[PDB]
Amino acid sequence: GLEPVRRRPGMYTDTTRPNHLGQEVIDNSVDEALAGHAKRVDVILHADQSLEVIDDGRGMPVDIHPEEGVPAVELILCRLISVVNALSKRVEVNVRRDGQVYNIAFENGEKVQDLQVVGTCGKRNTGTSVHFWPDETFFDSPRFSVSRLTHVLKAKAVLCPGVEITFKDEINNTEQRWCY
Ligand SMILES: CCNC(=O)Nc1nc2c(C(C)=O)cc(-c3cccnc3)cc2[nH]1
Repeated sequence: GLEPVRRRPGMYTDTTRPNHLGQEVIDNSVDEALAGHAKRVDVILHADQSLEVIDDGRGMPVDIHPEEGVPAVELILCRLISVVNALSKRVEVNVRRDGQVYNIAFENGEKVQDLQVVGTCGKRNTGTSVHFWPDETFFDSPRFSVSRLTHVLKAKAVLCPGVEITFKDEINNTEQRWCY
């Protein structure tokens, strides 16, 4: 369950700010890049202080695996990036795989929208988007530190030469691009 994360968030993340939540989502995108599948990772800091991370990798698995009765993506989000889900007022996950666009959404660590096919796309159009709204009640400050995000993303870009990383800050109206 995710209740224990909500009871003691500081046992699971840096509760100073939601930056570490951001890093966890970023790490998963970067992993797809390191695995050789993603060529671009975009991060967007929205005006409402929610963070959105998108990669053009293979897309999180949406199928139901033998043994499991629930879509892989749901397990990934709910089975203890599940910490991000636990500590967010809302999380929206969208996946492009197999020429279909899939959506699923959570609030307060609980699913509020079943995995649903909501569109179609090119066969080569693949990737994962995670957009989350941290619950301010778990953090000393709800504000993402922009400098900390930039240090992190510069660090990831150098770790993955050839992968493009972008950061769009819709609060301060800047965009940065790295590609080493
Ligand atoms: C915005 C965060 N990005 C992200 O989570 N990307 C991403 N995350 C994943 C994962 C998991 C487990 O998180 C698995 C596969 C994957 C692995 C094997 C075959 N097909 C897809 C692909 C992925 N791509």
